[PDB]
Amino acid sequence: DVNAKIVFDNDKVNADNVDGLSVSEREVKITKPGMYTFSGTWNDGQILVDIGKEFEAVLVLDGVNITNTKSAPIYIKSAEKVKIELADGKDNVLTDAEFYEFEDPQDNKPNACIYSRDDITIKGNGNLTVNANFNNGIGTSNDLKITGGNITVKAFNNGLKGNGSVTISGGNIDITAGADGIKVENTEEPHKGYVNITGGTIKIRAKDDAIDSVRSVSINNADVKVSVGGKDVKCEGVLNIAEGCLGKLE
Ligand SMILES: [Ca+2]
Ligand SMILES: [Ca+2]
Ligand SMILES: [Ca+2]
Repeated sequence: DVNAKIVFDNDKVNADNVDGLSVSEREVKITKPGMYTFSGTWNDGQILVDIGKEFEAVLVLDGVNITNTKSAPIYIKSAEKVKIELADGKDNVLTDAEFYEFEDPQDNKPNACIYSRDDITIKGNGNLTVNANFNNGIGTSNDLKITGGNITVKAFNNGLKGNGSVTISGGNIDITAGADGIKVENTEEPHKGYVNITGGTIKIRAKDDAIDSVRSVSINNADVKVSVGGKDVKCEGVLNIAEGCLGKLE
């Protein structure tokens, strides 16, 4: 596995020469499994991960500020799973474009500031601010898991979108969304279509629903406070919500 360091200096990039890693004008492209540690400010770019469905990568955000004037700061085209680690004590900021440009205009992905076609896990005790101006904040077509982090999401559309599922087991999470705070869609795959919150401190301000899930919502051992225009929890399936967990944002 690779263990590479990438340092941004506004309009310069200093990267280890390693297998499968390339740097182009507005792109850092990862094609081999391993760990990739990012730091510094990048004026305009995308971290593109395309390593195959049988391989994993860790992106360590070690004090990075990435803006992308055309698209998503992080786009995972393929992976078994990508873990995004928020380094302790570091401030990370990701800012995407108001309107995405799709080089092939028949594409409509990526459609979130952090977008993945595959499982994504966010972890660590560091800080992350996601400024999502186009559509969703953190999105995946499969499973989103957050196990830690001081995470702030500002999204034009949905805050966290995990088509398969969304799991939050830790972290201090602050979501502002123009649609749903947390949204899940999958109707078919066994034991998907759920939102499972088992820890953390969560604040959701949503114009529509705080949590919009298809088959299940479970909340326990967590502090979830919401202020919404729609429902605190919208779910066609089952609700298993421990008392004293879900309340009003003051
Ligand atoms: Ca997939
Ligand atoms: Ca999965
Ligand atoms: Ca909704």
